Amino acid sequence: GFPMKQGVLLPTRIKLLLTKNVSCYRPRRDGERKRKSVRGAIVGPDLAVLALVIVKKGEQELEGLTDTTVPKRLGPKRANNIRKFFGLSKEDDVRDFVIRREVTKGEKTYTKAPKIQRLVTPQRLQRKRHQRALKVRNAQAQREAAAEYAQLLAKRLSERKAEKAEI
Amino acid sequence: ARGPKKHLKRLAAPHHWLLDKLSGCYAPRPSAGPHKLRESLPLIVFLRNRLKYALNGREVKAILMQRHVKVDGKVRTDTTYPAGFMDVITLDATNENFRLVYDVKGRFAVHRITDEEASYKLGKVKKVQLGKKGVPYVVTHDGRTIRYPDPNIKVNDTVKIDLASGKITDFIKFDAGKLVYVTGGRNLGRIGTIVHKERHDGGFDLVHIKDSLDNTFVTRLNNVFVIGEQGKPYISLPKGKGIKLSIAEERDRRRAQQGL
Amino acid sequence: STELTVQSERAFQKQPHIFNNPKVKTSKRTKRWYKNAGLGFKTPKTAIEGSYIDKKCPFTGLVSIRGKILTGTVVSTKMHRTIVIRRAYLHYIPKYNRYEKRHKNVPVHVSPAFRVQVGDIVTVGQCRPISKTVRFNVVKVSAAAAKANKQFAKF
Amino acid sequence: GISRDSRHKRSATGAKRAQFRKKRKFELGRQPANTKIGAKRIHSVRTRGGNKKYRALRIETGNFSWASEGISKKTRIAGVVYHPSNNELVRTNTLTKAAIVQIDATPFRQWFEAHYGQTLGKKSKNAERKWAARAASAKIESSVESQFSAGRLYACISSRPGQSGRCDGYILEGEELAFYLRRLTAKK
Amino acid sequence: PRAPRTYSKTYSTPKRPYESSRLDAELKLAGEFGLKNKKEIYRISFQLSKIRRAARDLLTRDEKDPKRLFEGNALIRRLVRVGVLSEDKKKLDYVLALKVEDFLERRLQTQVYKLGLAKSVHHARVLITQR
RNA sequence: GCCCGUCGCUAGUACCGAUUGAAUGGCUUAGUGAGGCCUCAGGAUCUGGGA
RNA sequence: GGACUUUUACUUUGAAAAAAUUAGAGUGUUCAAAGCAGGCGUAUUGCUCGAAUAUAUUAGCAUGGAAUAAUAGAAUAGGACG
RNA sequence: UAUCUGGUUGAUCCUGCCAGUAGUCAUAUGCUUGUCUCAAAGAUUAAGCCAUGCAUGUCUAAGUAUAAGCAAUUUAUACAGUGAAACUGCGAAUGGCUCAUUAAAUCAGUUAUCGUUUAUUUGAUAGUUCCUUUACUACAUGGUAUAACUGUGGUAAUUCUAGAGCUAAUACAUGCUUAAAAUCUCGACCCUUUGGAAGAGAUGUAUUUAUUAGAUAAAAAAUCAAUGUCUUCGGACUCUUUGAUGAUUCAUAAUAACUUUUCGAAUCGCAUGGCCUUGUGCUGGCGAUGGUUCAUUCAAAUUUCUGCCCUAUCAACUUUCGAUGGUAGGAUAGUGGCCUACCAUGGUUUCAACGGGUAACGGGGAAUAAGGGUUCGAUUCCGGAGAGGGAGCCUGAGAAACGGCUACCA
Ligand SMILES: [Mg+2]
Ligand SMILES: [Mg+2]
Ligand SMILES: [Mg+2]
Ligand SMILES: [Mg+2]
Ligand SMILES: [Mg+2]
Ligand SMILES: [Mg+2]
Ligand SMILES: [Mg+2]
Ligand SMILES: [Mg+2]
Ligand SMILES: [Mg+2]
Ligand SMILES: [Mg+2]
Ligand SMILES: [Mg+2]
Ligand SMILES: [Mg+2]
Ligand SMILES: [Mg+2]
Ligand SMILES: [Mg+2]
Ligand SMILES: [Mg+2]
Ligand SMILES: [Mg+2]
Ligand SMILES: [Mg+2]
Ligand SMILES: [Mg+2]
Ligand SMILES: [Mg+2]
Ligand SMILES: [Mg+2]
Ligand SMILES: [Mg+2]
Ligand SMILES: [Mg+2]
Ligand SMILES: [Mg+2]
Ligand SMILES: [Mg+2]
Ligand SMILES: [Mg+2]
Ligand SMILES: [Mg+2]
Ligand SMILES: [Mg+2]
Ligand SMILES: [Mg+2]
Ligand SMILES: [Mg+2]
Ligand SMILES: [Mg+2]
Ligand SMILES: [Mg+2]
Ligand SMILES: [Mg+2]
Ligand SMILES: [Mg+2]
Ligand SMILES: [Mg+2]
Ligand SMILES: [Mg+2]
Ligand SMILES: [Mg+2]
Repeated sequence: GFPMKQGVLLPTRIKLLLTKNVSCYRPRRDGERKRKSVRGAIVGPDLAVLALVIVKKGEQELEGLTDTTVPKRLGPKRANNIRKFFGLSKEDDVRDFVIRREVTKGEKTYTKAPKIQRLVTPQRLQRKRHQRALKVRNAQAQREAAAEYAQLLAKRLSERKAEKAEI
Repeated sequence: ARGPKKHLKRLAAPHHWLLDKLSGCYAPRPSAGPHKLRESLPLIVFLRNRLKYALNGREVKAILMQRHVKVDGKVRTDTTYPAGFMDVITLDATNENFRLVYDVKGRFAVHRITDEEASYKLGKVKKVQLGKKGVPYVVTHDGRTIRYPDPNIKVNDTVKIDLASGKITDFIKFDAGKLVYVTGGRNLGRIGTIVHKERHDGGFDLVHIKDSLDNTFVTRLNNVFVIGEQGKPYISLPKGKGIKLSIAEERDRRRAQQGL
Repeated sequence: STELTVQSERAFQKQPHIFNNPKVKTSKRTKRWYKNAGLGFKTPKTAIEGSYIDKKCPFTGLVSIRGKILTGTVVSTKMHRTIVIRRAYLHYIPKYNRYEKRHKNVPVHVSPAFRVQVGDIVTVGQCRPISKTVRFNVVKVSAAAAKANKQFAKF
Repeated sequence: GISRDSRHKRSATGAKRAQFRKKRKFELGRQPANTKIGAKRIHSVRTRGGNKKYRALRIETGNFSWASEGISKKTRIAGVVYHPSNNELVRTNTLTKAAIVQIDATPFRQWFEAHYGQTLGKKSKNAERKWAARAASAKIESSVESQFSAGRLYACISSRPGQSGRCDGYILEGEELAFYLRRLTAKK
Repeated sequence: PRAPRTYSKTYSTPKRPYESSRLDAELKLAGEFGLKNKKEIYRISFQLSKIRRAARDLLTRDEKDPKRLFEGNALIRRLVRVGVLSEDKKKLDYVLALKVEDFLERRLQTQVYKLGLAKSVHHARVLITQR
């Protein structure tokens, strides 16, 4: 039951060091790596199973394959992904183009749609308004303290020059 | 050994807390914060071990998570948050205001203060530097940063601080004959004016202190906290005014007050 | 110790960031930086009059003096630009209620601003680690020689 | 890992010291960048506490500054011609601090003639002002002028390429320049 | 990892094991005060010994010395408190005197007998240990 | 009277000693050298010179 | 602030100073080993004393002393003050 | 709390040891054992070996919900309650245990960082992001590729996992923005002077380098090169600005540039209000999470002075293959023979080096009571070291980690 691994070549087994983000291994811990047996990516008669994917359809239909079609389970949830599964422009407004999956309670049939993200809404724009607001306000506010200290120091100088003229 | 320590064995705990020998094993490890470990009083110890308001520590979270208590004005909700010298604890319910200010033995005392004196604190500036873009800043013993302070303000000078806002509203220079609170050593919690300082270049200036009983004593400069003019403190001193009596003197005061 | 040549290494010996512009025709050839280590030690003129380069010199180089200030008597000057002093001291044994003579040898860097001979009492100032063993720097000669010229010939 | 502890290594007496503890990471060392010339290749290395160090290996350009001229230009790095620490660094053109290199000159030419109106070796209104303003100040220096002819200028790498991924220097001037020239030829 | 529960013993045993005289001496005391142990006598003479120690160590410090006055007074005021030390001899060269039966004469055991109420040092015991 | 040593019996301890005797532990020459790390390459694939 | 200063030992007071242990004050855990509590009233709406002190040496730091014991000084004057 | 007694002779006084005597937070063992309270306990020998279970996980109004989950009600046809799984984040570097190694090592008291790194907590801190700069760049907000899930499978076997089909973001990867001002270099034109100019660009922070400022030890002058401000056109310059330390090339700032360009909010929860030229315009409340640099706090790492048990049947030791120092570099968080080149010949020692031993972790301390001492500390607190032995390393702020991985040995 050892799995193959794209591009080992070899038609045998070996024991590779595997990492995050790689076939035939799921790290149990951050930066974990584990040595593991692997089957080559060259088909021998020692395989239990070939995994294959159809690329061209031959002259005849195959029963549980070409004949039957299984729906995709989930639909577009992020804003512009809906806008691209239907091709909409930033005009058409998603909210009514979201998918809608019916379901039944027994005598109460329901309706549940995603939760569109990266959707521009009043709430978001209010926070954008607030950010740019704070930056400037703080900037001006900060400039005033600058000048207020520049004064403390300017009329401290004319205190060492009315003291330097007193004597 | 491998990283930050996060526990505190009750016994290693600082003794001016007055924790008891048994009834556990650990003591609350003071959070990181504005005051150092060995000179702090963590909220848990104040709300419970002093004020007796809470019974458990578990109750202390319940009290705190109601934003009842607030240190120096901000709310604070850290069971172990390091509270310390000069700070202002306030129970919003019960109208109570406190200051953390040292005993004579050297411990923090339960010291009630007015609803108005509780709106400002004192801070010893620990350093003053030039910051980025030419802006000069002072830094106080409780880790406050205050941009643009008075040029006359230099290290060791104490400072009145708003609390409401951030700013400094006054300072006091370290001059001979200025009211001093002692924060450290065995003369911790005594109070007394300043005679003069011993220089010693390349380590540890001494400060010669005399109180209002013509008694003298010395501490390292770093242990000196300026707090006003002879007489005139800029904060209310606790009873006993940090004078320290002999064991004999103390015994008498305690056994002279006796006639029920 | 240094002496002669001054520009005698594979690398060009110079003081860091002490640029001298060749456009500007000057009468002293090399601009030279220095300081006083403080704590009261005069920065001897042979450091300012000097042309040596020693970056481990407390007056002309980038070392700071802080920590222990020690005196001890010089007993080895064979290491180029460093020496070994002996610091004696009695050590108290309780039970016998008497002391015994002890000593240690402290290795310390010595700038070509001083001219140290074996036998000289010297004061040194503590250092940042300067070599594998040296944690001190000769900061003042207390001695002289020990009346050597009063060991001359006959009448 | 390379360890930079002093716990190996005999004590000044010459004593052999028993091993106390295993190697700690915080006293670690790493291997040298041994950075060479040509076509940018830099590998960022993760150092203690966040913090990136940038390992240069192969570099062709670096920022080099004429000091008495007050400017800095970025040139090609021609090669390594003298190294006080080790000759294999010169022979194998390895870039490290203190290495003497040759650079390009034609950025330091393009600027000079455009700022002095003089040209080395061998008609605007305001420029004519400026050019005539300067001079009594254009007088360069013999052994730096003579280098532009060759097309190449001597300059000492003053940064640490194995650290910052920058290979930066200053054109060799006056005393220094004379020094290395004397070395260069009394070994040439 | 908990604080040590501290403890100490409260009695000490005769250097010589079989001194015929000290033995007679001891047995009598027991018989007089209704004791069951020779330990109960050991305990007291041990209390007495340390008291005498501190009394010695004090009386070598100067007259009117701080510690001597503080700790010395304290010592006496404790002794008078239980009625071992006489009001007259209230100055600790007679704490330095003192002796065992002065300590013995003050246990509940004895007082319950001394003023009537039991009419036997033993009945005295039996009564007390029976609530 | 005391008393010294060889010689003889029983038991016990340690010494010397063919076995170039044996065992454990710590360092270590020379030879061989896993593995991670750095580095010169590589390019199953997968996109915009990099992965 | 400038300009310079023969080195030491000893001793004094003092700073810096973990707790628990040790010595030890206060307090009747019913006594005690302990513990650091507890004590007062209006015991219906609180009053209040505590949680001391001492030892902590050898080294290092700081200060007073100038006996005892070392050291260096001016004789080919290459002396000292101006 | 300053005590001794029995034993050599016929008797004697000595010397001197053996025996007695007493305590032991000092272990065992034997006999005996009723009550309260207190409570040490697989250290010693084997840091020998380990069946089995357990000892590390974690969610707020507030990062991610189309569970084909539960609940239904109470307004919600994008979402909204609750919430498995999973993604993301943080933690797993604390704690607990043990005393194997370790003798100038650790450790202690005392120092140093002007020699560094630091998650976090706390306090401050960011108008600068684009471009040959009128026919413009998503900002009313840009990109996919993935778990869980669905379905098809493989092996005796594990916290094994493969091929196929989906789908999120505070994951991944991108990428706009904002006042005025001043200063700098360029400089189209005009005109001769003593000379001046429209307008063109550049200037956040970080990074790397070179250059400059960062005064002060009491006062004054002439001249060369450039070139500042005010004319009462020979001329003057008059007020003239300065932080800290015992000490710096310090803090901070200025110039020329450098960068596979660090950061400069494409984030989330509550409320929903002002305001007219009625655009769903422009505004706007409390606070979460974040974000750079600085500080602070929790730390860390090195580091000065002095102090260890027996040993000479250990006297010389150290540089093979760094031993002691200089120069340069490289490496590191950073000093440093830490490592490498070159060069030199040094460093330690009868005041005991070096070597050996330890049935050696170091301290706080424990036992013994005239005093002086003598013996002990594996073990409740602090420090250190380890995880069967060695080495190596991933992640990370922090490990040379072992209830993490890789390899060898057992
Ligand atoms: Mg969202
Ligand atoms: Mg805590
Ligand atoms: Mg200091
Ligand atoms: Mg030499
Ligand atoms: Mg054999
Ligand atoms: Mg390499
Ligand atoms: Mg003392
Ligand atoms: Mg006490
Ligand atoms: Mg006999
Ligand atoms: Mg006989
Ligand atoms: Mg006879
Ligand atoms: Mg005996
Ligand atoms: Mg064991
Ligand atoms: Mg044990
Ligand atoms: Mg739902
Ligand atoms: Mg631990
Ligand atoms: Mg992709
Ligand atoms: Mg991110
Ligand atoms: Mg000047
Ligand atoms: Mg200054
Ligand atoms: Mg700087
Ligand atoms: Mg509205
Ligand atoms: Mg032997
Ligand atoms: Mg070197
Ligand atoms: Mg040699
Ligand atoms: Mg000896
Ligand atoms: Mg051992
Ligand atoms: Mg121990
Ligand atoms: Mg021991
Ligand atoms: Mg052991
Ligand atoms: Mg470990
Ligand atoms: Mg084991
Ligand atoms: Mg080994
Ligand atoms: Mg390990
Ligand atoms: Mg385990
Ligand atoms: Mg562990």
